[PDB]
Parts: sequence; structure tokens; C-alpha cells
Amino acid sequence: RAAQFDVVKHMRQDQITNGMVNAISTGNWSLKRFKMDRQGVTQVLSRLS
Amino acid sequence: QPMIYICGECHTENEIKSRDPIRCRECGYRIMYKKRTKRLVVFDAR
Amino acid sequence: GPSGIVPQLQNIVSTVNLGCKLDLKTIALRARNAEYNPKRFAAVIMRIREPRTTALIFSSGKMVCTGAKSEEQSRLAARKYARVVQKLGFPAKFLDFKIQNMVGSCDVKFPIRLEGLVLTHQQFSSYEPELFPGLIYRMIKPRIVLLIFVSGKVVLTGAKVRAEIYEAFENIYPILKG
Amino acid sequence: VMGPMLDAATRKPIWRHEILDADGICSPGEKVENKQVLVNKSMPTVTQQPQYKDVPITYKGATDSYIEKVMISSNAEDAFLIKMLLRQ
Amino acid sequence: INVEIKKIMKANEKVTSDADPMWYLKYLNIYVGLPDVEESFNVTRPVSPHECRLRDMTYSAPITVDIEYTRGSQRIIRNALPIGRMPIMLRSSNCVLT
Amino acid sequence: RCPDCGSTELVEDSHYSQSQLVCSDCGCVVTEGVLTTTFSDEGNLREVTYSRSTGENEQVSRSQQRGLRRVRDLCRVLQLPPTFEDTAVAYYQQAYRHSGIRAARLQKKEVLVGCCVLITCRQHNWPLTMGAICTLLYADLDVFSSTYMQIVKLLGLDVPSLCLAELVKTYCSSFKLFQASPSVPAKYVEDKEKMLSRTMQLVELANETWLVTGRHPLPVITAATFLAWQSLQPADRLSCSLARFCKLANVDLPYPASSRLQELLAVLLRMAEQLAWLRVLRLDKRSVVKHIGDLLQHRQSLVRSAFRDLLLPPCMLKSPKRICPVPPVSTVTGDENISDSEIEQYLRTPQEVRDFQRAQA
Ligand SMILES: [Zn+2]
Ligand SMILES: [Zn+2]
Repeated sequence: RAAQFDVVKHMRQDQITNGMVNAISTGNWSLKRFKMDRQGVTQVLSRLS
Repeated sequence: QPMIYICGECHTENEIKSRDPIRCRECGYRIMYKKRTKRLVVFDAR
Repeated sequence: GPSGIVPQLQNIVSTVNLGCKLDLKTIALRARNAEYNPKRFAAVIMRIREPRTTALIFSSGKMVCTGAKSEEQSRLAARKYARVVQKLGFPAKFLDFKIQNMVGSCDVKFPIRLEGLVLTHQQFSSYEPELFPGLIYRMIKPRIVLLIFVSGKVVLTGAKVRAEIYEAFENIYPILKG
Repeated sequence: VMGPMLDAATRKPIWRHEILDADGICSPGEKVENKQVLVNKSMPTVTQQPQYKDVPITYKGATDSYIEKVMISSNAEDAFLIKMLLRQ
Repeated sequence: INVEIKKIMKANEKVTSDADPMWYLKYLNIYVGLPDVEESFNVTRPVSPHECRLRDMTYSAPITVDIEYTRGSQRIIRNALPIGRMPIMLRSSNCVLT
Repeated sequence: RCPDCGSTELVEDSHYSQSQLVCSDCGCVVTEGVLTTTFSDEGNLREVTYSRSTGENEQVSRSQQRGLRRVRDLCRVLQLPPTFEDTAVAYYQQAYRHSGIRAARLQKKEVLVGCCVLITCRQHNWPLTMGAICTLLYADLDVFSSTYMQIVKLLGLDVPSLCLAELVKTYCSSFKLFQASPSVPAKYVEDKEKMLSRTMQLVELANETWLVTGRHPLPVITAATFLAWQSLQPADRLSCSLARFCKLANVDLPYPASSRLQELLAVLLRMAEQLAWLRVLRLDKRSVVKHIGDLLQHRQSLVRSAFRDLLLPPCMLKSPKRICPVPPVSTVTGDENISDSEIEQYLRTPQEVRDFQRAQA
């Protein structure tokens, strides 16, 4: 388009929330920056007593 | 005639009997509990 | 029975096959009331004060007329246009006269609570207040489209004869009342 | 969820629907046994009217359990949610 | 929450498009607010942890930024643009319990 | 049927771990043992959409994939649960079949995506102003409407009406009146529920008084909010203007807001005339601000009494002594020609013909 656009029409919301929420729940923190793939970094709190 | 539920905090009787959203009529709360059964049950004192 | 109010026609649409070739530029040049503007559209428009109507002429040998209050008046206006065209030197003829559309309106003189009508007739009564104040209702017997307003007036369109407008009004009236 | 279907002979629900209330869900304080149903759920075969097929939430286990409370809530996606707390 | 978000944002405060330059985009500040839940008609209310436990929801708070960007003019600023949602550790500074 | 007895009393039953079907009439097994998947392959399970399994999804035109991606991104930038996204994409895919829609210009497709997400959100009763969605699309409002009606007519799908209550609920929360921000004096902070209830009852009053049908709801709602806020403390808010109000709230007031407010004030005086104390006090448009709660307390009986004196568009409430007069009958069309000098009057002389030729040289 010749008329100028605004980035306001492309402020995505899901990617951050997904990228965080799933990262905590599944317990893997894959990161391309360091080529780091860490596992078992989260656990379910044990409510035996 | 309809089934009567109990709200979260106010515990004022609420009724749905439809596909309406689960929301208390007085407060904005959205949790409910079924009332205790009408029938009797029989227990052993052991 | 009626409320004593009869629907009133406001516009009539009719067309004819002239049956001969015509030149838009020649008609525009030789006619006082002709308007021609090919840069926008390749047709010649026509106006007469009696019957009060607007018409268009096309080089293919076609005419359309509108603005009359009755189908006989539209036919009279169209024949006047054909007379003008013939006296302009074109061997036009009045072939295949037809009526296309006519618009009527009426009133019931009481307020219309449109929400009830849309809640009882949503299938056909399209209501939307935001963009357009009036309610839109399409009904089948005959194939007419209706516009309805809170003041009690109604506009009817899509008919060929006044009997259709009357029949549609009489059918809708009980729905309007309740 | 459909209510417990009632036996035409004895005029009471069939054994497998013994504990269900009038709205098709258990009643707090009642005793459930093995192979009874807790929620008479049926879902439509869409996968002219779409037929439903039943998929009850049956109770398994080697011992009877007592129901303590039963809650209901709706998520934002208008999905109804039921949770039951069973006791021994 | 209190410093490292600010540090990251300052570390990537500005961006621009190579095509048709003189068009830019700058961040100014960033915040994390308080926990809440989305009501189904675009309103929100604060929620305690236990409600979230029962409803199987997630306990989180919104992330908001104030933005500067150009479109024909450069005088276009928003003050409370949300970007996402942050899980909240219980009893931390922003948790309802503290 | 039982092969041993021919009956149909077969009941599927399970022993401690043996699933089986037994003729309960005579006790004769007829089908026992089953085969099932395992948890070891459960984590290995995958999925292929049936359309991709049937070979579809390769026909998606670049513009079709662009449009569906637009549906997704539009849906997601409003934090909607994914159900809306998938329903809207299904609706857009359903639309794309008609040749007359795939054949269209770009802005047509954009507005199609807009109206599609609009109809889906309406289906779920979710309130949303068409203005905001028009704001989030490049196209213009008029073309938006034109295509909206085109598509609803083409598909004839249900159009649930826009409920006023839910719209009040959404729009009220938008304000910043309810927090002690530095930019606003604390004088103008209240209880959210009290404000909501005042505005809710005012809006229903406006509705029942025929103030809402066939018009924009946003200005009347804005007016009601302003008057409710003023009424919650008439001591000082009576000195504040609606223009000042929208400045404080950062809200774009509709142009007809003042007119809607004036209409509601006229209705307010018509209501105030009913009550004994109010009618004795001889109130006015301004001073009445401090009795709105009292009026609302007894709304129903007083308004029913007042109706016996209705509301209609004030423009046509000017006491029209004549309504739809019957025009004279002029259906006669003559015999063949009533006149002939008309053609002479409608044709140019050679002088004017040359004049027309030289007109646009
Ligand atoms: Zn409650
Ligand atoms: Zn047998």
C-alpha cells in the first residue's frame, strides 16, 4: 500500500504467553542462542505432607 | 422443581436449569456446589 | 380490514425495445433535454416534465423510464420519448414494453417496537439499527422487499402491479398490529 | 447430560443409574459402588439431526467410596467443568 | 521483575526497517502490573491463587509497555499497550498474598 | 440373538478382567476378549488432518493462505480463546467457495475477514463495536457495511442481535475514572458496582422509553454514564461538562451525544412531573440531577402512569394534522397522443445545434 501502515495492527499477544506458559509446564527450556536443551528443570510440588 | 446450587462465598441459593453461564446472581463468582442429597444413608458404628 | 390507509405508489420503472440503431452524439446535439457524457458513461439521459420522469436512451435501441407514479403514466412518458426520438429522425418503434419495478409506501399511525418483530421474524426480518435506522423485511408472496420504521411508515418495493403492493400490505398489517 | 432413565416396571432408575440426581450427576453424601456411573454424559456423532452416543464416566475400583462434594464451573471458552471429591 | 526486565528492554530499546528508512520504533518503559483473569466480555477482575487451583486456570499478570513509533508523522505514542502475560510466583512482590 | 436360545437378552458384561458378552437368558458366552492400544505407543501418537490425508490443502491459493493468515492474526491480536479463531477460519473457508467472492478485490477480502470475525463473535454473544473492528482494518466503514450486507444476504446465516447489557459491561470497564491516577483528582473516584448499577438502570429506562430503537447506542450509553457519575455526587459534578468528562476519561464523544442527552433530559422532566414532591418543588433540567436515584426507585409505576398521557421520533411528534394524504387519481394515459408541440419544445434549432457544437470545442 502507498498509504503508510501502523505496526499497531500487528502486535501479537499469544507467542509470549505460549512461549512462557508451555516452557514452565513441560519442563524443557530449548534455546537456539546457546544451542542449549535442558530437561527436568521443573517438578510438581509433592503434597504428601 | 429445578435443581438448586450453592455459590462460592455468599452461599445464597442459586439456580440454572439451562445452558446459562455459571455466574452467581448476587456476586460475580463463578463456582457452585450441589446441595446435599435428599435420601438417607446407613453407617456402621465401628 | 384496512386502517383506511391505502399504499401510495411513488415511482414506476418501464422499458421498451426501440428496434433501431441510434447515435448518442446526434441525440445529444439535436435534443434540448438530452444529456450526454461518454467520458463518464456511454448513454444519453432524457427528462420530461409531464409525466414527471427521467429516461435513458442507448445506441443499441433501448430505453428506460422512471419517476412516474403509475404504470400507465410511465408508458405515456416512454411513448413521448419514443415520439421525440422518431421526430429526431430515428426510425424507432415501440416494441416489447415491460414494467420492471414500482415503489409504494404507507403508514399505520402507531409506534413499532422493532425488537419484538426481529425477535419473532428474524428468519426474514433483517433488523440492524447501527448503519441503518429502518428494519428490512423480505417476504415471499409476492417477491417483495419491505422497509419498516418506528414511526409506523412502511416502504414497499420489488412489485410489478399495484395489486401486489396492496396484497403485501394487507398480509403484513396483522403482523404490524401484533 | 441426560437424567437417569427410569425403569417402567419398578418406576425407579435402573441399578446402574442408582446414585444420579435428577440432573444426571451424583449427589453428595451418597455411596458409590463399582461400575456405577458418576456423570451420564453423551456427545454428538458429528465427529438430519446429529445422533448422540453415550460415554458415561464410570466409577472403577475394588471398594465403595463416598462422595463428599461436587462443584461446577465454566471456563472462558464456555466449557463446563465438573470435579468430584471421593472419600474412603 | 524489578530490574532485569528494565535491563533487557533498554538492551533492545530501538528497532527500524531497512526498507524505506527514517521509519523507526522505540520502547520507553515496561511494567508487569498485578494478577487478574479475562472475563468473557473484555473485562478483568483480581483473583486469588486458590480460585485458580480449582478452576484449572493459570495464575498470571499482564505485561504492558508504552510505545513510540512513526506513521507519516512521528507524534504517535501509546501508553498502556499490552504485550503478554507473566506467571507470578506465590508470595512474591506482586502476589495478592504478600 | 443367542445362538443357543434365539433370545435377545444379551448383555455385555465383564468379569474381574475379562470383557465378554453373555446371553443372560441362558448363560452362554458369545463374544469375549478384546484388543487395545498401549501406553507405550501413547507418547508416539501423531495426527494428520483428514483433509491433508485426503490430499487437500494443496489447492490453497497464495491469496487464500494470506487471507486465512489474516483471519488468524486478526483473531489473535484480541486475546480471544482459540475457539473463535477456528470457527472464524471455518466461516472464511466456507465463504471462499462461491466464485463471486474468490473473484473480488483485496479490500473486499479484508472486509470479508472482518465481518467474518464479527459474525463469529456475535454468535458467542460477545459484544463488540463495529467501529473498533473498522479501526483495525485498512478499508473504510462504508465498504465494510456494503460487504457485510452482501455476505449476510449471500449466506443467509443467523445474525444474533447486539445486546445492550453486555455492551454496557464491556464499555464501562474501559474508563480510567476508578483509580487515583496523578492526572485526575481523587474527587472523581467511586465504586465500580454502584456506577455500573446506576448506568444499567438508566440504560434500561432509556430502552423502555423508546430512546434506543433505530439509533446509535454508544451516544446514549455515554450520556447515561455521564449523568450517573454526576448524580453519584451532585455537589461538584454538576459544574462539570460532558466535554470535560470525555477529556478526563480520554473518550471520543460521538457528535449526537449532546442531542441524546437533551432527549433523555426531556424524558427526565416528563418523569419528574409525576411525583408529588418533585412536581411541587418545580425542578428544572439542571437541579434534577440530585433525584435520579429516587426516580429509579419508583421507575415502573410512574412510567406506566406517564405512558398513558408513548415516545416517538420528536421530529414527527409536531402534531401532524394531515398524515399520508391521498393524492388525486391521475391514472389516465390519454388515447394515443395528448399533445405534439412538446417534441418541438424539446428539440434544438439549427442555431442552437451549431451553438452546442461550438460549446465544448
Ligand atoms: Zn454468590
Ligand atoms: Zn441363550
